[PDB]
Amino acid sequence: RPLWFASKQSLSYLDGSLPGDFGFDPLGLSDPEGTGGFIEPRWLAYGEIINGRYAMLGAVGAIAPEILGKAGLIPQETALPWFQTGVIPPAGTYNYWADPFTLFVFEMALMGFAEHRRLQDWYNPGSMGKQYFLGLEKGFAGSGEPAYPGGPIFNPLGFGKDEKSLKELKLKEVKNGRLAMLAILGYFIQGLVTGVGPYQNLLDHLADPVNNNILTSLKFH
Amino acid sequence: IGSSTNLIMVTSTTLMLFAGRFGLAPRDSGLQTGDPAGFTLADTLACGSFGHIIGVGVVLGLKNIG
Amino acid sequence: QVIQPLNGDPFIGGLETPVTSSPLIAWYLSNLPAYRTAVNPLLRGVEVGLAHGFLLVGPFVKAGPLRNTEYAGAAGSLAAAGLVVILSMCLTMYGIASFKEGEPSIAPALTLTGRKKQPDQLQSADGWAKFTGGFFFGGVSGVTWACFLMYVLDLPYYFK
Amino acid sequence: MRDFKTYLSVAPVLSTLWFGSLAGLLIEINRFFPDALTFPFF
Amino acid sequence: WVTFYWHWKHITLWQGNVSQFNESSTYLMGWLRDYLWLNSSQLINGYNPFGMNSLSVWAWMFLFGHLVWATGF
Amino acid sequence: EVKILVDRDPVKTSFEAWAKPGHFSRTIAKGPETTTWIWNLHADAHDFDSHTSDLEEISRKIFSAHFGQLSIIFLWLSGMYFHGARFSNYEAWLSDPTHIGPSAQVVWPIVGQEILNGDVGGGFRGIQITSGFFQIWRASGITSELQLYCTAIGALVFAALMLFAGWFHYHKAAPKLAWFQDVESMLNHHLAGLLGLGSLSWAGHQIHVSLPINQFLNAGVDPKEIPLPHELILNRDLLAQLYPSFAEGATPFFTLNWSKYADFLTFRGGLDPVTGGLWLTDTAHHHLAIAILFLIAGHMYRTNWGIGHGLKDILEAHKGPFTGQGHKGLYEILTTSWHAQLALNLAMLGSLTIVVAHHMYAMPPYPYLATDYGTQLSLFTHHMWIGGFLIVGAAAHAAIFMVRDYDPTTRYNDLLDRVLRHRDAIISHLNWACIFLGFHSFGLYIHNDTMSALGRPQDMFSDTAIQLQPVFAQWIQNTHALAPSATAPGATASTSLTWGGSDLVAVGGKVALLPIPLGTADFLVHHIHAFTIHVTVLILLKGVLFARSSRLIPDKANLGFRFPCDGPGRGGTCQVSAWDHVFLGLFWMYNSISVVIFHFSWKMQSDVWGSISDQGVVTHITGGNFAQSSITINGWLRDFLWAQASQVIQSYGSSLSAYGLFFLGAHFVWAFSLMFLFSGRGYWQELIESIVWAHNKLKVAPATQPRALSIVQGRAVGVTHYLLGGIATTWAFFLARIIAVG
Ligand code: CLA
Ligand code: CLA
Ligand code: CLA
Ligand code: CLA
Ligand code: CLA
Ligand SMILES: CC1=C(/C=C/C(C)=C/C=C/C(C)=C/C=C/C=C(C)/C=C/C=C(C)/C=C/C2=C(C)CCCC2(C)C)C(C)(C)CCC1
Ligand code: SF4
Repeated sequence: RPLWFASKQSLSYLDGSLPGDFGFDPLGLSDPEGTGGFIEPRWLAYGEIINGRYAMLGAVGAIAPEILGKAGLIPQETALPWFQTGVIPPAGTYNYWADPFTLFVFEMALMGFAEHRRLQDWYNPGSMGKQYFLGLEKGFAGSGEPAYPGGPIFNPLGFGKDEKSLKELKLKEVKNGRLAMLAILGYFIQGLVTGVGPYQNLLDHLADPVNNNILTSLKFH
Repeated sequence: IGSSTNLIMVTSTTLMLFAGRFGLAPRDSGLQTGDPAGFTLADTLACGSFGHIIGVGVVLGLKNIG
Repeated sequence: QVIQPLNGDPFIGGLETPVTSSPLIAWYLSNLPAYRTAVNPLLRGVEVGLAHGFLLVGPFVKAGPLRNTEYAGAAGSLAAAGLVVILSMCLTMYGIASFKEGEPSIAPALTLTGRKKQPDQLQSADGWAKFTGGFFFGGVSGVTWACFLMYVLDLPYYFK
Repeated sequence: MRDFKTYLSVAPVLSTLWFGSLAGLLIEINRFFPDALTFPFF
Repeated sequence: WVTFYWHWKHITLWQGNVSQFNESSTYLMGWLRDYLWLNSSQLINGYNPFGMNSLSVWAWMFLFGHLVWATGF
Repeated sequence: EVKILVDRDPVKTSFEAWAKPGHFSRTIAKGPETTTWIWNLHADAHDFDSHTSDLEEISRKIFSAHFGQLSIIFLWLSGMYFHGARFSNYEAWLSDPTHIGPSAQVVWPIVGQEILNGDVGGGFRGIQITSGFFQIWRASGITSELQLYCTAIGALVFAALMLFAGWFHYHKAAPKLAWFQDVESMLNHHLAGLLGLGSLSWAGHQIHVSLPINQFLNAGVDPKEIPLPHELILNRDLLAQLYPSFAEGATPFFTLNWSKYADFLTFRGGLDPVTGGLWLTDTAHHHLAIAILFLIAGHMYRTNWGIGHGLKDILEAHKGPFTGQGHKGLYEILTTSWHAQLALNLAMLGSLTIVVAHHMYAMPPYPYLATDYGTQLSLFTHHMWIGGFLIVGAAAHAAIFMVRDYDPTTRYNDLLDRVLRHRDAIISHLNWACIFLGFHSFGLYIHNDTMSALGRPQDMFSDTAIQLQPVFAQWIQNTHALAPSATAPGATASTSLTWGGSDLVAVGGKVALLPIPLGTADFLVHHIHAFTIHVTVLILLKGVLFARSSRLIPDKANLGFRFPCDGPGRGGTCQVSAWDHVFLGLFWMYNSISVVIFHFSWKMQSDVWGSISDQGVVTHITGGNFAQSSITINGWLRDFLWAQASQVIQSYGSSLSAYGLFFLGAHFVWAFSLMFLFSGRGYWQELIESIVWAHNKLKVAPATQPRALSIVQGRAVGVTHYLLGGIATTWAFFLARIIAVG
């Protein structure tokens, strides 16, 4: 098994069972001794998976409108950098069909449902197949593993029926997730330093490599 | 760049890393790496940070002196 | 190990320190008149009185109520002599309070090494009486000598 | 709930509630009937 | 208390200023200010950096009494 | 090995322990048999070392109590920010700081108390505050009440977070003992992450927000027309107009061309002539350098990676011939005793508070702080009192360590043993030093009083008489006055205006700071200070050293840390405990701090504070009478107490009448303390017997049998009321005097 910056303490609990395990834990945050709160190794892996999935959504969602505007696919007024779409009102605001606080309330309610349900699956496995919820609860029974519930709603195409295929797909998911959250951190830092958007940063790097670097950007903007 | 500051900082960092690697300069351990002397990432960061501190001080002193 | 127990004894209320048992400090203390056991207490009293009466004149002359007048040299010096007349008096009372006529000296008869030593005659009625008389004589002599040096012979001085 | 009501029945909490109610009553009386030196109702 | 009352009433009567006692003895700040603070000016000014007068002995005994009152504490 | 060791759900959250008083210990949970139990219930409430013998539960209770204290502090800060947002004249004070008195509290119109709403200025009626929050907010760049409201809401949220964390880290996820004993990681995080990162973030705030807003304010721009602090972040050119180096970005930092940042990072020194405070660029550079020093000072101690230092090895490496084994064994003492850590931290924090008060009076760091005489006096006096209390508590808990946590069978230290072996020499030498200092410091005052009373002013210890000049302090002042010339050529001006020179800063016709002269009076007062400090040290150190045993009571440690006596035997063994030594040292700390604050008040009123005429002359508040009057006790009684009490005894009928009422009430409480201090329990118990008979005659006697207060509790009540009265007296007197005339 390949190991990247593995430690003697880290190898005492990282035995390769979890997907994407390379022994990397210099700080020992997943140590199973004195474990409580949110520092549980299962909770840490679950949070890594959820953060990776959300960042795989976000790293494409924060760069797709800019690419579509450059390609002239759908109108350029909706083609803005990710900080110019009302996320940061000083950076830019777009006039949607609703006030940003009203949209925040709508999002908060919908995700409160869709995420407190997930939290109660984590607390009590299989508890969302019991109570009546619009008749959809039959698809919310889960599989005993909170990060990978499966079922006809979350796994409709039936991908990875085989165990080796499931393990390979889990490894692919965690690796692409880690890359995506690295990309999201890069988006944030490039917005803080340059402030022109990540796709514009890529275009400036492609047009000239020497004049547009991390080194020739410390002047900020 | 290649200026005096670049040369001083590169020399200080390289000298501190060499002193921490080969020289005597460096119950709670566990980090492992591939180099044979056990010069882990923590030792690399420590030597680089100390060399950076020394080089920054030397540069800012020589700038005032001339 | 610099701080030792007092003469190798850890159960005596004291300690041996470089301020206590240095050879130079022990020599200096042993050569003081108060610790000269084999000498007549009259001579040691004379020396002690001379030193103390000599050193007492300065504060009285320089800080007295008449320090800025012509009578600074005499009256303050007289005050110093008066203090000696007080001090010896106190000593005399001590000599009557502590020591009796019929008792011998109460001074220790041993040394640090534990060898037999003749006790000091100072801790006795006759010895302390002789010491007090010598102290009075030395005190008045020292006050007179200080007055003679500063104001009668007119030796040059900084006078503080 | 019984334990919380027992805690509310302990000496400092009950004294605080009673004296706060009394102080509020006296303050409101002094607002509505201020500067009272005599009893003039009779 | 008895001698404070006597001295203040008589020292306001002798000055022909009994209104000061009649208006200031009903509250303790009047006792502190118009009796203790007001009547002690010449007492504490018995000796100053500018000289001294015949009340210097009373100032010295005043401070002596304060000191020996505080020493028993 | 340094991991997060936490056990889940150790204590059940329930109100069952709320319903039972005194649940923490056994002798108290049995129920009250007498009234004394009630007092005991408020005496052992926070003594976690007596409730249980396990260090883990004690440490968890300590951690959650610290969280609750932080929540209370955040609640108090939210209250101050709210009362500065509403019920305040901060916006009015911003326009005219030199003529409008700060105010953040208004009283309600009931029972005639609305007279306390004084005309502070700015179209506002309310209580004038002296906490100096307005100066902090101006130094922070706050120019609106909405910002104060937002800060209050954030502090309320932070208080709720602290309370939730305190509940969570005891009832849900409690740290283990080894988590608390990881002192190396704690020191690293508190030096690099708490102090270093906090200083770096505050330097960033000062550079990006406080500097441009304060530049606009000092330029005469109206506060409502000043650009918002976020506008100077989004627009770098707006900040670049004031400081052109911002046009270069962070490249001068990364290329080590730090001298390009010499427009907002200056080593100027002195005070700002416009505001009378320290330059904010100086504070920004100071906090930046402090952050760098703390961040490189936080990577010292060893952790999971082999680099770093071991505290145990560092301590064990220092041992000399005089001290024998040296500092070996101190690590195990300090890592297994909370009382030793409390003693050390209390002493250090009290000394830090004292030096904070001195350095704030000497260098006002906020705009329009020096010219606010009430704020300066209140801050100095308050932090003096806080420092004295913490220093007393240091010895108070060192005694608890010696009684309870000290044992030589295990956790034996050679240094502590050698200290305890020669304790008689230490106490006797300090006794002689106290006697010598008392004589040659207070007998000089007595001598001056007698010479002045006898009509012999030429025989006193005055400037126009026998002179005791502080040559060393004057030489230090002269050296620090010429520091920019030779020793510190990079500083434009001196570190303060209180050394010397022709410099003088005056804002709005009031003197901010002056070169403070030092003479015979300062000499006498400073040696009085040394005498009082040495006596307090003597009392506290004697209690700490003899808390275990002495020649009188060889088994005093078995009697406990806090016991009344050992009977009338051996001639009387009253107040032999170390608690009584703390109780005695409280009075002496009170005396020392009272003399210190009296010295500060009179010296700054006579030689520093005052008014500047248009011609150029300076007239002080008391006319510079400290040099000739403060050398005698009669001068302190007349020209300081009697003369300056006229502003607090004549405050009736005005807005300062609350200070007169507090003056009288504090005198009353101070007198009331003498009843507990001078009496004894037996007489009060015998009187309570007759009162109990009177109640029993009418069938109204209680089941809880009334008992007189215990001996230790009587002493505690006496000293508490004594300190409260004697401190509130000075509080009211200082506040009324410095608000009416300053
Ligand atoms: C979202 C957070 C996150 C979390 C919870 C995990 C969780 C896990 N990782 Mg994964 N990982 C991540 C991100 C994360 N990872 C990223 C970005 C990478 C690529 C660099 C990897 C690559 C990786 C490897 C190679 C390995 C793991 C492994 C582990 C396991 C042990 C280590 C640990 O306890 O992590 C707990 C971590 C945290 C709580 C995250 C926060 C830590 C601080 C707060 C980060 C601050 C950094 C941020 C950039 C600065 C803020 C700036 C911002 C404001 C702009 C655990 C299952 C081991 C394994 O066995 O896999 C199963 C292993 O060998 N991870
Ligand atoms: C770098 C991070 C860090 C920080 C900032 C702190 C800071 C603090 N710790 Mg220390 N501590 C740390 C690491 C850290 N600690 C570690 C690793 C250990 C274990 C070895 C300890 C062990 C420890 C103990 C045992 C105690 C403290 C206490 C405290 C507080 C005392 C200082 C004070 O109140 O000033 C005022 C400071 C602030 C209000 C500024 C803002 C700091 C924010 C509010 C704190 C968030 C920091 C936290 C460590 C990270 C969040 C965790 C996450 C799960 C939410 C302070 C909040 C004492 C206390 O007061 O506890 C309640 C205490 O009893 N610490
Ligand atoms: C004589 C030299 C000496 C001196 C002058 C000091 C002085 C100081 N130390 Mg101590 N210390 C010493 C020796 C010394 N120490 C040794 C040898 C050790 C190793 C055992 C320690 C361990 C130590 C730690 C681990 C910490 C200090 C801290 C501090 C400062 C306390 C801050 C405060 O006032 O509260 C103001 C508020 C806070 C910031 C402190 C919060 C409360 C702390 C976290 C609790 C102390 C807990 C401690 C680990 C006890 C655990 C008992 C365990 C064995 C069960 C104080 C200035 C603290 C510091 O670094 O502050 C920056 C701190 O975190 N000290
Ligand atoms: C910095 C924080 C600090 C901490 C955490 C502790 C911790 C503790 N102290 Mg130490 N102590 C400190 C500072 C501190 N002390 C200081 C500064 C002093 C000097 C005064 C002392 C002096 C001291 C003594 C003398 C004793 C302790 C003891 C104790 C323990 C129990 C406390 C108790 O039960 O009281 C619970 C709470 C109370 C009794 C509250 C009393 C009310 C106070 C005195 C009034 C304050 C007046 C207020 C401002 C006026 C408002 C008016 C009113 C109407 C509201 C506990 C270990 C005790 C001990 O360990 O016993 C064996 C003990 O004997 N401490
Ligand atoms: C206000 C008056 C007062 C006075 C004068 C004293 C005096 C003294 N206290 Mg006490 N004390 C007091 C109130 C007072 N206390 C109170 C209220 C408390 C309650 C907390 C205490 C509790 C207390 C403690 C707990 C301690 C003392 C100690 C001391 C002694 C140290 C000072 C010293 O020796 O300097 C020299 C003497 C003095 C300044 C006294 C005045 C003498 C003047 C200068 C000269 C008199 C002239 C000369 C003798 C001529 C005599 C004339 C002839 C006819 C006889 C000293 C005897 C400390 C001590 O024992 O240390 C040695 C000590 O630890 N005191
Ligand atoms: C691979 C390998 C190798 C090589 C290696 C190398 C060469 C490396 C390098 C490395 C490096 C290259 C490192 C570095 C590091 C660094 C660091 C870590 C730094 C830090 C910094 C700091 C810490 C800073 C600080 C500061 C600031 C921030 C400001 C203020 C001042 C000061 C200075 C303090 C060899 C061939 C041998 C062999 C094989 C293996
Ligand atoms: S008077 Fe009180 S404190 Fe003194 S010995 Fe008797 S019982 Fe103990």
